[PDB]
Amino acid sequence: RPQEFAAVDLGSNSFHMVIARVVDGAMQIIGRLKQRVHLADGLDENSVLSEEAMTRGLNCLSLFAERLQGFSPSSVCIVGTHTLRQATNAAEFLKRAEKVIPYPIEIISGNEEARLIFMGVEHTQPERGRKLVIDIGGGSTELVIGEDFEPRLVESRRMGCVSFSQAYFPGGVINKENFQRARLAAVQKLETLAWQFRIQGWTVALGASGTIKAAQEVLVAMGEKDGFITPERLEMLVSELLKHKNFDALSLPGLSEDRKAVFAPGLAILCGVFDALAIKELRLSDGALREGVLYEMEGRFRHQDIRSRTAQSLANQYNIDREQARRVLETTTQMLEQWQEQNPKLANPHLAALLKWAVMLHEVGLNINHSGMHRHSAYILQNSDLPGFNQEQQMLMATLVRYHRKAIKLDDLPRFTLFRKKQFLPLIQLLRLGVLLNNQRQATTTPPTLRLQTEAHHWTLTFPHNWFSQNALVLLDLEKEQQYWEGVPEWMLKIAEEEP
Amino acid sequence: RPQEFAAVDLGSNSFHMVIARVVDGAMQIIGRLKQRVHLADGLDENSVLSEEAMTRGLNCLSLFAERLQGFSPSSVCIVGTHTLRQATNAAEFLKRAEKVIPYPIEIISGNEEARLIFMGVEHTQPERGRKLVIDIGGGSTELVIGEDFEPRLVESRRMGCVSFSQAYFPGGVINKENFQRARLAAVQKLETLAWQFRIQGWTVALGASGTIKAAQEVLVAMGEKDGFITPERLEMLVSELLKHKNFDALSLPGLSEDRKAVFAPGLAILCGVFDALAIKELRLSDGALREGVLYEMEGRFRHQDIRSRTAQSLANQYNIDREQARRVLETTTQMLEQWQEQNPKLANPHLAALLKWAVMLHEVGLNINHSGMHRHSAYILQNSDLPGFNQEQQMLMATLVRYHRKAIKLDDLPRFTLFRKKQFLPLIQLLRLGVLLNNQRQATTTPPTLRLQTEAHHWTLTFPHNWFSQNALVLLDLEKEQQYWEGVPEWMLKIAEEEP
Ligand SMILES: [K+]
Ligand SMILES: [K+]
Ligand SMILES: [K+]
Ligand SMILES: [K+]
Ligand SMILES: [K+]
Ligand SMILES: [K+]
Ligand SMILES: [K+]
Ligand SMILES: [K+]
Ligand SMILES: [Mg+2]
Repeated sequence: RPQEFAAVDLGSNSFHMVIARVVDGAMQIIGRLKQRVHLADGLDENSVLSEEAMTRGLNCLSLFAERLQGFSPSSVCIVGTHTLRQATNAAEFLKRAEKVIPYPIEIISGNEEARLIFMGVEHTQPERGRKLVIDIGGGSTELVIGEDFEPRLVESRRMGCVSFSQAYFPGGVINKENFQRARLAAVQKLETLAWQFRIQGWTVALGASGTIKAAQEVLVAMGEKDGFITPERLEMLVSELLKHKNFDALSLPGLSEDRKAVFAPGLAILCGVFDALAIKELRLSDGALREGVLYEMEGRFRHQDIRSRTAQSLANQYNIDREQARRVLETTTQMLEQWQEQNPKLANPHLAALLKWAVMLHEVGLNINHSGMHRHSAYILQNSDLPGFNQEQQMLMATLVRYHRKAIKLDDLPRFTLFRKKQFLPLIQLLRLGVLLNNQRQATTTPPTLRLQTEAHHWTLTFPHNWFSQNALVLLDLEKEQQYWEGVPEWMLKIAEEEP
Repeated sequence: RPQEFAAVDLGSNSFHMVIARVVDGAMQIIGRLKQRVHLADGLDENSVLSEEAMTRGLNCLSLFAERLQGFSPSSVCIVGTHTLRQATNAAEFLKRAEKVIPYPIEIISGNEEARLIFMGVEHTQPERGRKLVIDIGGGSTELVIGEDFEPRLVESRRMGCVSFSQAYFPGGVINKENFQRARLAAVQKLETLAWQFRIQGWTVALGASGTIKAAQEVLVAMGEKDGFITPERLEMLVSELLKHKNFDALSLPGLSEDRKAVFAPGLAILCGVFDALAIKELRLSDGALREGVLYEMEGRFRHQDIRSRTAQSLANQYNIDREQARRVLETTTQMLEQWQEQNPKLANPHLAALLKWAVMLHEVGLNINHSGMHRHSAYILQNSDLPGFNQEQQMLMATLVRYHRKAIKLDDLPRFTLFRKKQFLPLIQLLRLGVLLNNQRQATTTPPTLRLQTEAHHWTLTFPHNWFSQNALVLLDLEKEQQYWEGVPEWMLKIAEEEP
């Protein structure tokens, strides 16, 4: 039986339990239970947790305990974060919980919390290199810069969307002076770290938790479909926010009812983080504290390049013929480099990387069926949980694979928020030809030279002199592909041989 | 690297190559090449194969050879059938074939051909009992009775759709006298076996190859949706055929152009087989000679109940938690037996078995994602190649799994030729409840008693007295399921506890 374990996050807004089993190097989620306990809402001005909040929390823990019956304590990790760190009657809550759930609650430090969030990012997110990770919680904010599974700068500050609500927006009143007071308070807590962080720098800035997730959802709902948080987009958010007089009137697109009461103080802190660190683009990370517990503390997953780790896992799960993947990769890369030289304005290194991963993974669907494999592979790639690829990157890979066989219908293409069609359409063409030219698998006869010439979507592939006199089946398959391209307006595939 | 091999069938109508690898007890096709060589059309009245037909065959073999470059001879099995048995210059074709493909062609006897067709049926088809297997080819017809991977009676007769075309439909003329002569000629060839076969008997009659496939496709196109071939439906086929004067003029719904010129002689043989053996119902098998070569001669797959063999393969490929399947099976079965005793008219043992297999396989999609698992499992079950399940049975299993979580939309139900909605809808209700009551996996608390009362689609589940005092999470999930049933017209789920 595969190893199973549970990560339990007793946070400021929700109590959240995840149960997973480890199979072939993949973290397979097998259960998830969450309730919006709103524990942070129960902290009064003296940091005493109300009876009402403790009662909601204990009721949630009793449900978790029912689901964890029989689990070894070695397979359960329950962490309490800033709300339980901050509550002066935290011992009372733990006393009650001991009678309800038979696993100890580990109240972790802000340093430990920041490290766990970073580790969840490192185990799951696409971007490699130095990264800035921001998490604005209910009563604490964590900021980390690190790389290669190693935090370098680790900071936590006592500010969050709930604790700033009453302090700076008493009675839930929204005006520019309340907002600016909250925003300047956040900058002041970041004063002593701001330049240290800017000087370390980062390849990407990533955010986690409700406040940042809410900001991303409001922007997307307001038409900014890519979801990146930028200073200009924050300015628009603040302007729409300040058109409301109270939390009760808040009617922003994409703002959930759960987030209405904390969106203004959260947005103030987010603006202060941007002012302090001069962030230009912040992207929401879907991996955070719970993934740090699962991947690092419990699963002990390998510290290696995440996309490669995920690809190795998929090769085991899906019996990937590695020699087939490799010969397709070599052919596709040889043509890609010629296409790139001839079309430097279309060349995109991030898209080129995804084309190569799509080559590695294009046969994952072969265990379902040879018939329609391109669809079955795309189904797996689109719907799986793949560390190292966000949803757009997954959708792009799945799209390249989906289109690598049979009739090409460009009207069925997904809409991408970032990727431009002019830049990934030639990648479909390259994948189709690279797979085709290796479709005899280990029987493939690899041409010693292969020249690609492009004029818009008219492509000429030239093979050695007299090549096809020995490779009639390749030519039949290429002639079929020519008919497929003939079916795409403006496309044309020409096949040629070198002169003697 | 997994075991890999090629099965090559040099038949009367087409030359067909299949290449497959064996992974986790699954036959995974990875290559297929076929050409309609029409080798039997080159046999003259003296059974001499024309050089023109030989050249069509040599061209095809040269393409197969290109795809087989480097294959070990032990990994390639090429079989020749009646056309090469009957040809007086078969040795000439074999000598020429040495120039274009470096693997020997084994010309097999009619009895070995019959046994391989039977073994292909045994390894792939859902019907488990003693079976009659009929294969009407271009110049030979095979008839086998056997069970449990063991032929009991094996026979081949020199009659086929191509050989009977010239002999009884000279010039391609269609009239009742030509047809009757061919039909009686078929009966005459069967006189020496008919009594012996009748005495052995059969649970089911299965047919394979083009003639029988064409008959089924014409019946379906004419409105006989289940595609089963009966004496009454054959009489309709003859009456329609005899309204046409020649092969060129012949036009029937569902008859392809490739089959138009051999449909009348093939149908006459089929009618003669139905007469000689008193067949009342014949179903088309999609497994035959090539599957016998692949599954028996090359793969050497286990002689066991095919559905169980397939399920054990899927359990390995898809990491099925067997204890979870077991507890869901026990719960679903306890409720199924109560529903059956209360609805004996709706009870159906075939559908009941498909429910139990759906239980065993409902988590095959969990490796793709916990999120949407019911859709992912259905995707795998619907699109895989599953020995022991025909297309309709596969779609029924996939449909049960697809509907076992989340909103219930009966208007998206697939239409089945055989299975009636009123009979499988309660199977959806049973699987949903059986999975739900075990959704805490090994932490499940199994009620000592569980009573199901059905009044049409108004179901009452009664749990032990005060049961939910310690199973609050089960009650929450049942209350959600009650909301799901509220969304289906005339459905209602009631939850109760026994009196003290
Ligand atoms: K339980
Ligand atoms: K936080
Ligand atoms: K602080
Ligand atoms: K930035
Ligand atoms: K080759
Ligand atoms: K070769
Ligand atoms: K019968
Ligand atoms: K239990
Ligand atoms: Mg991902």
